[PDB]
Amino acid sequence: QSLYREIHQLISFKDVLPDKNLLPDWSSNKNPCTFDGVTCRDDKVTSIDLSSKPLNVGFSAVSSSLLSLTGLESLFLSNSHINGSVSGFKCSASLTSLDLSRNSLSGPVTTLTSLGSCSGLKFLNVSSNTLDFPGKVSGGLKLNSLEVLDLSANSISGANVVGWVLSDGCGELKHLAISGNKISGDVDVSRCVNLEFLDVSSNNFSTGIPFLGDCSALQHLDISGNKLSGDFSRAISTCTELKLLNISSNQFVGPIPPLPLKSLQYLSLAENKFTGEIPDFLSGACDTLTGLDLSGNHFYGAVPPFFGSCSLLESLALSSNNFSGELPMDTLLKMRGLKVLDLSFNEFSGELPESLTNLSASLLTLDLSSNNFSGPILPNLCQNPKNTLQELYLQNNGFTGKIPPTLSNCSELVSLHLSFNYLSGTIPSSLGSLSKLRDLKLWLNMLEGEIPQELMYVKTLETLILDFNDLTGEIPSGLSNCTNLNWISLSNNRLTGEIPKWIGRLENLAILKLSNNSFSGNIPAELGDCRSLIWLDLNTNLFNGTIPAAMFKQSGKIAANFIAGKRYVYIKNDGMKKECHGAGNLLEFQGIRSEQLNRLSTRNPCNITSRVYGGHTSPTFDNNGSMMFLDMSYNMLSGYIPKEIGSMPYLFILNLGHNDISGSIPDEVGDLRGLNILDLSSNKLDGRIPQAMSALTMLTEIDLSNNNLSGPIPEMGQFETFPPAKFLNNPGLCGYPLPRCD
Ligand SMILES: *[C@@H]1O[C@H](CO)[C@@H](O[C@@H]2O[C@H](CO)[C@@H](O[C@@H]3O[C@H](CO)[C@@H](O)[C@H](O[C@H]4O[C@H](CO)[C@@H](O)[C@H](O)[C@@H]4O)[C@@H]3O)[C@H](O)[C@H]2NC(C)=O)[C@H](O)[C@H]1NC(C)=O
Ligand SMILES: *[C@@H]1O[C@H](CO)[C@@H](O[C@@H]2O[C@H](CO)[C@@H](O[C@@H]3O[C@H](CO)[C@@H](O)[C@H](O)[C@@H]3O)[C@H](O)[C@H]2NC(C)=O)[C@H](O)[C@H]1NC(C)=O
Ligand SMILES: *[C@@H]1O[C@H](CO)[C@@H](O[C@@H]2O[C@H](CO)[C@@H](O[C@@H]3O[C@H](CO)[C@@H](O)[C@H](O)[C@@H]3O)[C@H](O)[C@H]2NC(C)=O)[C@H](O)[C@H]1NC(C)=O
Ligand SMILES: *[C@@H]1O[C@H](CO)[C@@H](O[C@@H]2O[C@H](CO)[C@@H](O[C@@H]3O[C@H](CO)[C@@H](O)[C@H](O)[C@@H]3O)[C@H](O)[C@H]2NC(C)=O)[C@H](O)[C@H]1NC(C)=O
Ligand SMILES: *[C@@H]1O[C@H](CO[C@@H]2O[C@@H](C)[C@@H](O)[C@@H](O)[C@@H]2O)[C@@H](O[C@@H]2O[C@H](CO)[C@@H](O)[C@H](O)[C@H]2NC(C)=O)[C@H](O)[C@H]1NC(C)=O
Ligand SMILES: CC(C)[C@@H](C)[C@@H](O)[C@H](O)[C@@H](C)[C@H]1CC[C@H]2[C@@H]3COC(=O)[C@H]4C[C@H](O)[C@H](O)C[C@]4(C)[C@H]3CC[C@]12C
Ligand SMILES: *[C@@H]1O[C@H](CO)[C@@H](O[C@@H]2O[C@H](CO)[C@@H](O)[C@H](O)[C@H]2NC(C)=O)[C@H](O)[C@H]1NC(C)=O
Ligand SMILES: *[C@@H]1O[C@H](CO)[C@@H](O[C@@H]2O[C@H](CO)[C@@H](O)[C@H](O)[C@H]2NC(C)=O)[C@H](O)[C@H]1NC(C)=O
Ligand SMILES: *[C@@H]1O[C@H](CO)[C@@H](O[C@@H]2O[C@H](CO)[C@@H](O)[C@H](O)[C@H]2NC(C)=O)[C@H](O)[C@H]1NC(C)=O
Ligand SMILES: *[C@@H]1O[C@H](CO)[C@@H](O[C@@H]2O[C@H](CO)[C@@H](O)[C@H](O)[C@H]2NC(C)=O)[C@H](O)[C@H]1NC(C)=O
Ligand SMILES: *[C@@H]1O[C@H](CO)[C@@H](O)[C@H](O)[C@H]1NC(C)=O
Ligand SMILES: *[C@@H]1O[C@H](CO)[C@@H](O)[C@H](O)[C@H]1NC(C)=O
Repeated sequence: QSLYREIHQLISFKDVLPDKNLLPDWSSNKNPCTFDGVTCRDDKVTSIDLSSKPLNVGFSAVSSSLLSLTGLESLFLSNSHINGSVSGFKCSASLTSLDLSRNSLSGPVTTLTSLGSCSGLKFLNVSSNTLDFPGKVSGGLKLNSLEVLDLSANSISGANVVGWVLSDGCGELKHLAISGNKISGDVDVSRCVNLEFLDVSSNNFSTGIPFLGDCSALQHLDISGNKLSGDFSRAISTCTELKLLNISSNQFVGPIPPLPLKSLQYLSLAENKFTGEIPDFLSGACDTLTGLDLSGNHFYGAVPPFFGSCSLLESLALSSNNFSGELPMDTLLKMRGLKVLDLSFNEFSGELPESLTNLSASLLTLDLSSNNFSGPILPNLCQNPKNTLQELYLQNNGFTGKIPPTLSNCSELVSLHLSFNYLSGTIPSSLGSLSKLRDLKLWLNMLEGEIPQELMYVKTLETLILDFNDLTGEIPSGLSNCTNLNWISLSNNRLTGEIPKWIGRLENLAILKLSNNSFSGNIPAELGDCRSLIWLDLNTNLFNGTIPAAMFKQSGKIAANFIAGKRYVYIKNDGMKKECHGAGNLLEFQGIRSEQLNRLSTRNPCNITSRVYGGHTSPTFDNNGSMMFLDMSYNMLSGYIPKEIGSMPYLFILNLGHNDISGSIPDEVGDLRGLNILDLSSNKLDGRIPQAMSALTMLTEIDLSNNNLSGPIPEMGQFETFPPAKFLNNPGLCGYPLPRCD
C-alpha cells in the first residue's frame, strides 16, 4: 500500500470530477508529492489544498477518496463546489483539520456528528454552507475533541442550538464561531474553560446575555448584530483577559456600564440606544485601547480630556450622536497613533483650531462631516510634509471661504468631500496635483469660476459632483483623460457650451446629470458609445436638434458594477410647482444629513418636502443591462422619436416633456416592460397611442398631455387608472378617462 494506495486514492478522486482538467498534473504512475495542491513531508502526503477549484462533486466522493488517505493531516476544500451532505466513513486518525467552507453542504447540522470517526479532528470549518437545524433539538454535536469550530453563515434557525453544539462537552474548545445564522435562545459557554473566541454575532438572540462562567481565557467576544437588551456588564465582569468586545447593533440602552479594561484593545458599542456622556472611568483602558467605536447612539457632551493617555488609539469613531463643543484638539494631538478620526453627525461647533496640521501626518481618515462647525478650511492644512491623509470629509457644516489650494499637499488624498457648506471662490487648479484622488464632491456651495482644466492630470478620478454652485464656462476638454470616471453631475449651474463628443471615450461613465444649466447643441450620438451609462439627466437646458437613434446601441450589452455601493438620494419632482422641472434629481449623499436638504430651498423651487428617496446604490442587473434613467425635458428638441427608444428593457423612467418633438409615438414603447414613469407632454406628437402600450404593467405615472395626438386610448393596460389631466389638450384623443369617441 503506502504509495500504491496514495496514488490510486487521489486519481480515483480526480476520475470522478466532471472536469478532470481541473487536476491536470495529477496522473497515474507519478508521485503525488509533485502534484499541485499537494503537500508532502518525507515523501508522504500530509495535506491537500484544492480550494477555489470548482470540483463539483458530492462529499461522498471526498470521504472515500481523500479523507480515508492514511496519514493525511489536513484537507482544504474551501469554495470547491462540493455539495451533498456528510455521512459515516473511515477517517484516518491523522486528520486534524478539515475546511469545507463556502460550499453547498446541506442537511441537518446533525450530519456533522459522523465526523467523530476522525478521532484526531481538531479544526472544522463548515461556514458559508446550507446546513439547517432539525425542527427539534436532540442529543448533541458530539465532536467534543474540537479546538476550533466555525458553523457561521449556514441556514441554522433554532433555539439552544449552542447548547446542542456543546452538550456532550467543550473542554477542548478554544474558538467557536456561529455568526450569520438565525439562532436564538441561551449561550452557556461556562463549561468551555479554554474558550478564547466566541462569535455569536448576526444571529437572532433576543433573551439574555451569554453566560461565561469564570471567563478565565476569553479574549474575543462578539455578540453584535442581535436584538439584545440586558446587563452584559454583569456577564463580562469576571472576564479578565478580554481584548475585543463587540456588542454593536443591538437594543442596549442607558449609560455606559462598568467594564474590564485591564487587557482591552478593541471596544464597540455602536448602533444601540446608549445615553449619557463618555464616562471618565474608561481612562483605565488607554493603556491598551487600539480601537473605539461609540457611533450611532444618543450620547452627548464633548470628547473628555483623558483621551490623551490613549496613546495607542488607532481609530476613534464617535459619529451619529449629540456631541458638541469646539474640536477638542488639545487632546487629539497626544494621540501619536491615531489613524482614523470620525466625529461626523454631531454638533461640534466653532472653527478649526490651527494646530490640526500636525495630526495630518499620522491620520489616514478625517471625518468632521454633518456637524455645526463654521469658519475657513484651514489653508495651512497638510503643511507637515509626508501628509498621509487619505480621506477628508467636511461636508454639511458652516464652513465659509475659498477652497484652500494647500489641499494639493495631501498627496495621498483619495476622497475630498466639502459639499453642503458656504464655500465661495473657484475650484483650485492644484487639485489636479492630487494624483490619487478618486472622489471630488463640492456640491451646494457658492463656488464661482470654471471647472479646472488641470483635472486632466488625475488618471484615477471616478466621481465629480459639483451641483448647486455658480460654475460657469464650458465643459473642460481635459476630462476626456479621466477614463475611469463613472459619475459626473453638474446640475443647477450656469455652464454653457455643448456636451463634448468625447463623452463616449468614458466606457466607465454610469451617471451624467446636467440639469438646469445653459448647455446647448444637438445631443451627441457619441453617448451611444458609453458602455456603462445607466443614468442620463439633461432636463431644463437649451439643447436642440433631433434625437440620435445612435445613443441607444449599448442597450442589451451593459454591465453596471463600478457604480454599486454609494449612498445617494433621489428627489422625485412633484407635479405641483410648475416652476420645478425634471422627473427627479439623483444626488450623491455620503455623510450629509437628510434633515439639511431644506438648504436647497433657496436654490431649487421643487417642493422636496414630499419626496426624498435614498439608500445605497444597488443596480438591478449585472450582465444584460440597459439604461435605467433618461430625462431630457424642458429643452428645444424636435423631430421624431427614434423607434430605438424602446430598446432599453431595464428602463424605469423616461421624460421627454416640454420640447418640440413630433411624429407618432413609436409602437416600441410597449416593449419597455420596466417602465414606471413616462412623460411626453408639451410636444407636437401626432398619431395614436399605440395599443402596444397596454402591455406596460408597471406604469405608475404617465403624461401625454399637450400634443397633436389623436384617436382612442388603449382600453387595456393601465390607461384607465390615470386621470384625464394626463391626456388633456389632445383634440383627437377620446376614450376613458376622456369622453367616449363620439
Ligand atoms: C472559515 O472559512 C471562512 C472562508 O474562508 C473564513 O472566513 C474568511 O476569512 C478570511 C480571513 O481568514 C477573510 O478574508 C480577509 O478579509 C479582510 C478584508 O475583509 C482582510 O483583512 C484579509 O486580507 C489580508 O490578507 C491578505 C492575504 O491573506 C493580504 O493580501 C491583505 O493585505 C490582508 O492582510 C482577508 O482577505 C474573509 O473575508 C472571510 N470570509 C469569507 C471569505 O466569506 C473563516 O475565517 C474561516 N474560519 C476559521 C476559524 O479559520
Ligand atoms: C427571532 O426570535 C424571535 C423571538 O425570539 C422570533 O419571533 C417569534 O417567532 C415565532 C415563530 O414563528 C412567532 O410565533 C408565531 O406567532 C404568531 C402569533 O404572534 C402565530 O400566528 C403563530 O402560530 C406562531 O406561533 C412569534 O410570534 C414571534 N414573536 C415575536 C416576533 O415577538 C423570530 O421569528 C425569530 N426570527 C426572526 C427572523 O426574527
Ligand atoms: C463589530 O460588529 C460590527 C457589526 O456586527 C461589524 O460590522 C459588520 O461587518 C460585517 C462583516 O464582518 C458586515 O457584513 C456584511 O454586510 C453587508 C450588509 O451591509 C452584507 O451584504 C454582507 O452579507 C455582510 O454580512 C456588516 O455589514 C457590518 N455591520 C455594520 C453595522 O457595519 C464589525 O466588523 C465588527 N468589528 C469587529 C472588530 O469585530
Ligand atoms: C435653476 O437654478 C437657479 C439658480 O439656483 C434657480 O433660481 C433660484 O431658485 C430659487 C428656488 O426658488 C429661488 O429662491 C427663492 O427666492 C425667493 C425670492 O428670491 C424666495 O421667496 C424663496 O423662498 C426662495 O428662496 C431663487 O430666488 C432663484 N433666483 C434666481 C435669481 O435665479 C432656479 O429656480 C432653478 N430652476 C430649477 C427648475 O431648479
Ligand atoms: C441649434 O442651435 C444652434 C445654436 O444656436 C444658438 O443657440 C440656440 C440654442 C438658440 O438659442 C439660437 O438662437 C442660438 O443662436 C444653431 O446653430 C446656429 O447657431 C448660430 C449662432 O450660434 C446661428 O446664427 C445659426 O443660424 C444657427 N443655425 C444654423 C443652421 O446655422 C442650430 O441651427 C440649431 N438647430 C439645429 C437643428 O442644429
Ligand atoms: C443606480 C443607483 C445610483 C440608484 C439610483 C438605483 O439603484 C436606485 O435604487 C433605484 C433602482 C431608485 C431611485 C429612485 C427610486 C424611484 C423614485 O421615484 C418614483 O417616483 C418611484 C415611483 C414608484 O414608486 C416606482 O416604485 C418607481 C420610482 C420611479 C422609484 C424607484 C427605485 C428608484 C429608481
Ligand atoms: C450537486 O451538484 C450537481 C451539479 O453541480 C447536481 O448534479 C446535476 O444535476 C443537474 C440537474 O438537472 C443535471 O443537469 C446535471 O447534469 C448534474 N450534474 C452532473 C450529472 O454532473 C447534483 O444533483 C447536486 N446534488 C447533490 C445532492 O449532489
Ligand atoms: C443635544 O442636541 C440639542 C438639540 O437636540 C442641543 O441643544 C442646543 O444646543 C445649542 C448649542 O449651542 C444651544 O445653544 C441651544 O440652546 C440648545 N437648545 C436648547 C433648546 O436649549 C444640545 O446642544 C445637545 N446637547 C449637548 C449636551 O451637547
Ligand atoms: C507642499 O507645500 C509646500 C509649501 O507650499 C510646497 O513647496 C513648494 O513647492 C513648489 C512646487 O512648485 C516649489 O516650486 C517651491 O520651491 C516649494 N517651496 C519652496 C520654499 O521652494 C510643496 O511643493 C508642496 N508639496 C506638494 C503639493 O506635494
Ligand atoms: C490628457 O489628454 C490629452 C488629450 O486630450 C493628451 O494628449 C496626448 O498627448 C500625447 C503626447 O503627450 C499623445 O501621444 C496622445 O495621443 C494625446 N492624447 C491622448 C488621449 O493620450 C494628454 O497627454 C493627456 N494627459 C495629460 C497628463 O494631460
Ligand atoms: C451652530 O452654529 C451657529 C452659528 O453658525 C450657532 O448659532 C449655533 O448655536 C451653533 N450650535 C448648534 C447646536 O447649531
Ligand atoms: C409642499 O409641501 C408641503 C409640506 O406640508 C405641502 O403641504 C404642500 O402642499 C406642498 N406644496 C406643493 C405646491 O406641492
